[PDB]
Amino acid sequence: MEIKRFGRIREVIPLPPLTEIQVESYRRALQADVPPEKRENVGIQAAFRETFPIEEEGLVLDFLEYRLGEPPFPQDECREKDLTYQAPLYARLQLIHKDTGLIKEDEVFLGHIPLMTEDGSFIINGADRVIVSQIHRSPGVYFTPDPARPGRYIASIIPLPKRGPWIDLEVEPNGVVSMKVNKRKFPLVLLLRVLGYDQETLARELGAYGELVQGLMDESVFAMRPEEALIRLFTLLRPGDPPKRDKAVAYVYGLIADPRRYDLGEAGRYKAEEKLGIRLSGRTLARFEDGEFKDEVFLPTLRYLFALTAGVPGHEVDDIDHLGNRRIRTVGELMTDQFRVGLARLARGVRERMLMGSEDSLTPAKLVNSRPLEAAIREFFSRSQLSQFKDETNPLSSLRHKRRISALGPGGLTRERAGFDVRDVHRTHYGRICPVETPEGANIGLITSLAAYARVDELGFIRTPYRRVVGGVVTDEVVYMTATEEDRYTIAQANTPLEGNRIAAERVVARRKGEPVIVSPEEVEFMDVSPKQVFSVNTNLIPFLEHDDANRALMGSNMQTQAVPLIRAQAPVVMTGLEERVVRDSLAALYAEEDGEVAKVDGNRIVVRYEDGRLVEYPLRRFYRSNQGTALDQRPRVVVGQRVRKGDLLADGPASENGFLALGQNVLVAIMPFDGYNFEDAIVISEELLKRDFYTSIHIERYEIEARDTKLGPERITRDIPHLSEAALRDLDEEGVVRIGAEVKPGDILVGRTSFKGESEPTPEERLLRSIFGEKARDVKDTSLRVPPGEGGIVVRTVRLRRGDPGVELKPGVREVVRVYVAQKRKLQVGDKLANRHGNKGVVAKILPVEDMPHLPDGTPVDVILNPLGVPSRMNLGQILETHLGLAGYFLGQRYISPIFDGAKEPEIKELLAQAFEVYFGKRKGEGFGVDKREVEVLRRAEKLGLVTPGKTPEEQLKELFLQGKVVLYDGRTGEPIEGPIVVGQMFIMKLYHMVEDKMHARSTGPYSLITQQPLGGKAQFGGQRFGEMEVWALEAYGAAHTLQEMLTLKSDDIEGRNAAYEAIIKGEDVPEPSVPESFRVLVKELQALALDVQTLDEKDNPVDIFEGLASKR
Amino acid sequence: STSDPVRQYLHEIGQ
Amino acid sequence: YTGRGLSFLDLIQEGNQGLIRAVEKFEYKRRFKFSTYATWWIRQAINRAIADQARTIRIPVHMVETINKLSRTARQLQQELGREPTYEEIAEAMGPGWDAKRVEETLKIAQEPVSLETPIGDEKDSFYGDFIPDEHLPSPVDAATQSLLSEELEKALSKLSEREAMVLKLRKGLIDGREHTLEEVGAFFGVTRERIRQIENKALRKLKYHESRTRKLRDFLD
Amino acid sequence: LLMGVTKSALSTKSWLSAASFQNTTHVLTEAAIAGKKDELIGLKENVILGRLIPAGTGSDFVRFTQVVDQKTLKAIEEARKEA
Amino acid sequence: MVQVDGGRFATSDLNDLYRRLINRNNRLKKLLAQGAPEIIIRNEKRMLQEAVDALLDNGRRGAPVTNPGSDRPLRSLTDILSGKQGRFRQNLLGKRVDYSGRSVIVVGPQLKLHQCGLPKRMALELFKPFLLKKMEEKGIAPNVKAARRMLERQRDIKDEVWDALEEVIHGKVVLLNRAPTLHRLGIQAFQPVLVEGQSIQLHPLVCEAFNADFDGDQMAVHVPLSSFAQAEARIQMLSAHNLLSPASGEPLAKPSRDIILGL
Amino acid sequence: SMARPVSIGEAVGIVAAQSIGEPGTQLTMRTQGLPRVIEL
Amino acid sequence: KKEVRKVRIALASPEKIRSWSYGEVEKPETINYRTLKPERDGLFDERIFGPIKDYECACGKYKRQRFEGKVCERCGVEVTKSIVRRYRMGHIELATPAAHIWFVK
Amino acid sequence: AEPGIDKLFGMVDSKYRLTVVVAKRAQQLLRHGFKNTVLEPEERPKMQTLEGLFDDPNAVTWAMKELLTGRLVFGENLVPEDRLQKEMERLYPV
DNA sequence: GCATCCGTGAGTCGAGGGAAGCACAATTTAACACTTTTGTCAAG
DNA sequence: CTTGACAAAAGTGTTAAATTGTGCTATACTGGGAGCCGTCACGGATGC
Ligand SMILES: [Mg+2]
Ligand SMILES: [Mg+2]
Ligand SMILES: [Zn+2]
Repeated sequence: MEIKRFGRIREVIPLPPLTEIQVESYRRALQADVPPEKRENVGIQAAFRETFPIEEEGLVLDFLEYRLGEPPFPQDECREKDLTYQAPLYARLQLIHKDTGLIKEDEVFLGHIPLMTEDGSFIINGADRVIVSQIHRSPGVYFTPDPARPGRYIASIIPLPKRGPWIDLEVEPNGVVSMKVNKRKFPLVLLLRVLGYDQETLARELGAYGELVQGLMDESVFAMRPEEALIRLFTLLRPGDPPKRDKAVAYVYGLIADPRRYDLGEAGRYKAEEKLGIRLSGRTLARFEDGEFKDEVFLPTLRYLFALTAGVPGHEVDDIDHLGNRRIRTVGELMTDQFRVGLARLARGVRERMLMGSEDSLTPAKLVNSRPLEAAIREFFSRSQLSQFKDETNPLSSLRHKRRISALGPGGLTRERAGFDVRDVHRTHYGRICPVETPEGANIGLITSLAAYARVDELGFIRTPYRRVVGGVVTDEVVYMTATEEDRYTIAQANTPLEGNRIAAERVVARRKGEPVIVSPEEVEFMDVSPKQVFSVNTNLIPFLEHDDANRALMGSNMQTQAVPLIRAQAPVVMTGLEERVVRDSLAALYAEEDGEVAKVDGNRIVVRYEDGRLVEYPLRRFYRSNQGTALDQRPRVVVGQRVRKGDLLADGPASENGFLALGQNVLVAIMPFDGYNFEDAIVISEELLKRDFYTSIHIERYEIEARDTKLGPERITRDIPHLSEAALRDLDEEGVVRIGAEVKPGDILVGRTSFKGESEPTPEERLLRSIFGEKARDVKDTSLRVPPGEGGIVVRTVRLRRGDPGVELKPGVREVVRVYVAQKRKLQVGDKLANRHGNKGVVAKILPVEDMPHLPDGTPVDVILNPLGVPSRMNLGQILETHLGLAGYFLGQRYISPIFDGAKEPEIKELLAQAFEVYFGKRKGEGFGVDKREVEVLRRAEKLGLVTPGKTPEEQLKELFLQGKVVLYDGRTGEPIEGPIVVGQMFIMKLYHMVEDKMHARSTGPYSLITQQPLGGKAQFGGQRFGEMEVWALEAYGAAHTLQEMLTLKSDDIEGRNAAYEAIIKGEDVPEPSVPESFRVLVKELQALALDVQTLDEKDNPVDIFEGLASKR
Repeated sequence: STSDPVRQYLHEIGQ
Repeated sequence: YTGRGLSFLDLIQEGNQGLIRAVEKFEYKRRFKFSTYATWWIRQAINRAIADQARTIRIPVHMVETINKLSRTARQLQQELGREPTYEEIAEAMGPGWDAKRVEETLKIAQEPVSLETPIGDEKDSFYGDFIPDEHLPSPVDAATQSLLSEELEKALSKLSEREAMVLKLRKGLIDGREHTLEEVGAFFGVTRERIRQIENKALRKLKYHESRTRKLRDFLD
Repeated sequence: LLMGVTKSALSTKSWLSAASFQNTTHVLTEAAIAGKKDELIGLKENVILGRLIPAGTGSDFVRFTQVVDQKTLKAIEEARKEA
Repeated sequence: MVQVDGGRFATSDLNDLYRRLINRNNRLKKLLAQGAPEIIIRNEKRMLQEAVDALLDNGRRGAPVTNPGSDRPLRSLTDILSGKQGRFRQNLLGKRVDYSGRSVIVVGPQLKLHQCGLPKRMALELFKPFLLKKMEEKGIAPNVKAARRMLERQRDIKDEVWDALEEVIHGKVVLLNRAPTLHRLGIQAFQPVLVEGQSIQLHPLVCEAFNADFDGDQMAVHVPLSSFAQAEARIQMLSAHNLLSPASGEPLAKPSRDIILGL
Repeated sequence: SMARPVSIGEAVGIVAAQSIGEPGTQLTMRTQGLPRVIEL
Repeated sequence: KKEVRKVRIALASPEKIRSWSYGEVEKPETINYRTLKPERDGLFDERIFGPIKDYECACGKYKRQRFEGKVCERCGVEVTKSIVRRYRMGHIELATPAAHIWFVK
Repeated sequence: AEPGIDKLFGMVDSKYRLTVVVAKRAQQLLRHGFKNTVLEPEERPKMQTLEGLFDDPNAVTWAMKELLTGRLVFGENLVPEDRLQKEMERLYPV
């Protein structure tokens, strides 16, 4: 099956490593490989150098270096034993006694740092996790227009999140500039005076703009001493505290000049210098040296504000949503921020413990308590909003999860407090954030994806590649440039025609600050690398994307992440070209390190003899269960004695076919209505798909039970469960756990456990019953684990963890934990959800036998029938073009690569269809078959529809239809042709993770809530359906007083009514009249707890007791 | 500080 | 002492009570300054208040001292082994009379209860209390089967004699709710203790014979 | 006087329906001080107490209808008029 | 203060708020008996006032009281009765109910306007008490307790159970519900047709009223129990009886996309 | 809903609220659309 | 008996609040950390809010409905249904009056 | 649609009164084991079972069919509530 | 008029998510016999 | 139907051992510490 490739755009650089946003950031933070003396001041190394040294103010604790050890357990063990994959962290600290002048050095164990796997995820408590990158406002100095008063601007100084307060500079109507800090406003002259600024010094700089300086030249404080001004400023900031120079200086110094409390950041400092045209010595607003405060950024900030207000040509306002003003905090920066938080708490303990207790006889080990640091790290990786349960339904699911950019989380927007501005597609998103990929709903625009070619630079700004164009000739020099730098050039389009390397078009479509323009070749300065850089990885996997409406292409890319791996998965017939790279960069497959020969091939491992002679064995992940239950296994793709070159595929991972991403099947599709089973997005499929195991997936479920020590006695996992016949215990082994390979259905025992019964005298009726039968009650009860309703499969694995096992960190009181893995092979069924890459999704509503499906004249039935009514409203015409190319490839036995926005066109598709007709119809002529009578009837109607040319021969008119993608389709039930030619083709359809098997749920009675006594919620809890307010309104509007009353009392929380209703039904009687619900009784008692006398009265105003006399004091 | 019980107490003991 | 279960103002008020005690017991004859002696009582009151008010389920003072010492011992072993010590390391560190079983029991005792209103998930619409069933009140199935059993037993005892049925309904506590001893039952009917044991044994035997002929009561026995 | 839907609903005469809509603290504090009595006129008040709503089959207009056949009706009338 | 299955203890935030008030009340009594200075007594009285505030309405005045080791405010009596998660809107105006199911919906073109396709296994659980009586009426089970055991294990269910279930649901109706319930036509009563599978079959003509297509939608199933509930559902709420729109009076069950195209 | 005189006992208040608010999602949002109805 | 036709809400006086209560809560103790039983005079006291299990006193001397409506002398726990524990209220006697925040803020 | 629903709606002034009449009649049929039915033996509802045609167990179906016949009398203040039950018990002991 | 404080923002589902010690007096609990009370056995 | 002896179970001290509650420590020490902006936007109600 040869692959035909379309397109003329030649990409000069390949896609960057797709996970480098995760992998690179964490390596920079840890710096675990650079020798300690070569480590740079970034990551956790910068965190150590900031908090340390710690000074008592006569003891100084110093930091020399840190190191990371080998992880205690491998990744596989951590998952199996519910551990965290981490490396011990040791800091080499030296304690110095200033008085005596002695240094004592020792290496202190600071804790464990979670390690990042090779793919870019973490194993926190045995579960894979992904730290989602966060996008926020870049630190720096920004000048925005005042909305209330036109002609007035506000200057804002924004530090790193939780690294200082925001500073706002405003020009009051009175003419006095005010500085607002911590919601407190005051005149900047007082603060500006504290920085040693006199009357003439300001006039030398800010006096050349107009009357604005007049409001900043108050002599009421200019003559005032800076020390007095500092005390005055301290009183304004926090009033009430006893004013003192030692207290006032400490508050002011730490407010704007303390590097351990105020941090403008590397990005903030870089932005400030680029905007104000200055050079910051550090990353603080002011510097405290020589016992006096030195200004760093306040003066240039005020110079810019006045000049901007005056109207100087070179000063402009700032667009806060501009992608050059927004930066990305990757996993490394997010982790380091929490590391600094915990390391600051560790410094606090050292300071407070080095001044109390054997001051002379102190060592760094005694002073350092690492508990605060570990808690900060473990909290981030577990209870953080950006630390998310990894999505690994298929290899593409986890690749997308790592490239997602979230505006939410600690220090970000709120899902409800975010407006339209933050959710819009900014012009600077071009080439940095995908414009289509986003969650539709409440999170639309708040969670996005990194573009394919984009990479986050060191400061956190997304850069995208552009080709250098000089003299009208496009060079191969690629320049990565941020949004702010990209605004200075005219950037052409990747589709601009070129005669070699020179731009051939006389008029070139370009962008100037996001505005499309028509320019000549001599006016062009940069060119796009390729159309792929505008979209994410998911959206680059949609062929014919230029023909799909963006609202539907959003669904098409999001659904690819939910497709389940299939045992017979196939790569699409029409691909875009990223299929091989997605599989390669997901690390789910296995490739040869270098040239060699395969020595042993097996279902469990592969052994390769490399040319250097070393033997490498590669175990294969077999029937492993992902976070979402899908089975992830690698299948060997080589044979013993096969020579493999470097990078050659050795084993396919989940959802890959010979190294190509295979998220579904290639099926024969007919686009036509069918007896109402296509109605409103429903899908009709053939029984032939099931027969050959198409859309069959393997899913694994994990069941866990525990044996605990109890006051009444210990829970025992045993095969001798009381009052159980031999049928129920047939599949359990002698240890009480179900044997491997056993088929288990709902109600079957997985692990047999017995618990001691709490001593309670039996009811008299039960005591009489036992006496009649002469049976002594047992002291233990059945508390074993059974298969829940709607579940089952084949037992494939049992894991038994016991107290005292190496690495088994069980909870106190837990004797052992037994885990059972049940695997089921799921075939396609009615209610399962199918989708294609172009946003077309639906549920299987009918599975027809093969003899009922429409078939081609050669006898080939179609596989799926799709309703044409889904296209016109959705405007997703890519699926039609894919179907046409699939039909041509079905008869030519080949596959195609059509890159998005540069690929197959209808003139090129129709030449392929002309070839496919010769094999499709030329075969028939040789076999001795002409044109059917039934085909002639359809041709007569087609010429009346204007589909074929009158006067042509039947064969000529059949070819005219074929070039339109239409064939004469016969009806499998009647045998007569469909009255019109039908669009039949081959389409790539994915089976999504949403299956009716995991969603059907019913309940009669079950668990009830503690306080309100209403049914619990959720299928896992066997809970009831929520009859919310809106559902109650519908019954009220219907006039169903008695139906409504039942749901409120008898079926929800009327404890007496629900007990009597159930007993009435099983006796063949009608349910009784309901009574007061238990939720109203709770409300009355809760109102009484507020000191409110709520009383229910009767027609005569006399009190009525709704508590049955149980709460009345005699 | 009226809204801050601790500052209010510290002020009282400072008298 | 902040961050140990009590707020700053609660610590101050407990400290003030220690300061009141120091004033009463202080002796100026010794010529020691007041803060020297009052600091003992202020710390003593603050520390005791934590041991008595910092936990929802109060743990005695001696058990709090054991728990604090156990936590201190584990942290020192943790910093020296480069890993969390096992219960054997901690037990050996604590001293004589300590084993791994006791260490595990102490850690289980020192577990704070978890709030029923703790949110789960990003959305603030789900809590712990929404997943905890009420297992005190009988369910509709349990209540119905209890009434079915009583209804069938009432018919079964109907086949018995007028007195024999009454004897069983008393000896098994089916009337007053509580069992009546042979002598206690005998006073009701004025018959000897030994006689009642005979009729009750005979009446009970007859009920067995009927059940074998119908098997209408064996299901309720599990 | 003209007022909006929110203000018109919050100033209703039933504290049960008003307390379950908005401003529960304000609605209940005013209801408690006045000693307000809820007559259970609307639909929300009855739904809260688990009663039969005064609409549809729960309306007094239709709620007391009686159905009886001819044979029993004659027996009742014959058994009463004879005396 | 309940003990979870694992042995751990779970408690409500009211116990913490009550303990603070009792701890501060008791301390004030001790200080008053000790003749403490007015500064100490005033601080305790001010704290006791704030402890009552936090219990009655946490966060209304000043900083909210939080549980030590966390930043989550404690839930007070006012928070219990107020808000979208309060007693009124969460437990009184709406409830979770028994005899209710849920599943994915697929299109049933063969159904009548008043019929729905209810899966057999959903119907078994929804109508369980009725089924146990019918099993006991026949020879399937000796009594209701024996019959209930049979249904507990899937492999223990005989083929006569399904015949009895077909008798239990005869004439009865169920309520199909799709959220959001914008108007009253978002709940409708249908006569179930027991079907093999796990998805509910919905008539094409009621999809516009439900606003339900078949790209993954799910619906809830509710069983009215008494004779009034069945009479009301079969008379007023039946799908075949609600053919016009209550808002405009125009047909609401009428030919739709594929039907219009064929005609 | 029945093209006949309303029957005594119908909850016309709930029907009125449901009829008005149901097409609310079809009103424009961008003094026009849903915001115009809310201020009215 | 009679049907509920109205619901009235009013302020509760200190006298009425004391008539509701079955006893004063004097200790912040909830349950014993070892036996896990309610503590005397605490927030979960059985002598105030009722027995934890039906017709069974804390001292374990009465364990049947025969002694319905009785109060044990050894422990003081009434022998009744444990559902009363959802309806029976206690009270705290404040050392000084405290304003209701609803009628202030 | 229920059979004869158009005729049933036309027998009452309010549609909710028909639900009350049918729901109350169905309970009378259930309480007396369908022995008080005003339907002739050839008019009784039947259900198709595997063994054969048996009487319909759904009492709401019986009530609706009886109402269409016109042999039932409904209204308000027909007979005392207490006296009606006593008389029905005598005629159709259960 | 402006300035300030408060309450409001759709539904259903879903997995996932659960830092001192010691000395001593008092009080509660567990062991150990030893004493009536209860169920039985064989008789008459 | 009723005794007479019979061993076990339930009940009543009595006492030593765990368990828990309370008091005390004497160099001098004397006013916290966290935070901090995409601060959410609008309309109502009150205090001026
Ligand atoms: Mg979503
Ligand atoms: Mg849909
Ligand atoms: Zn007692």
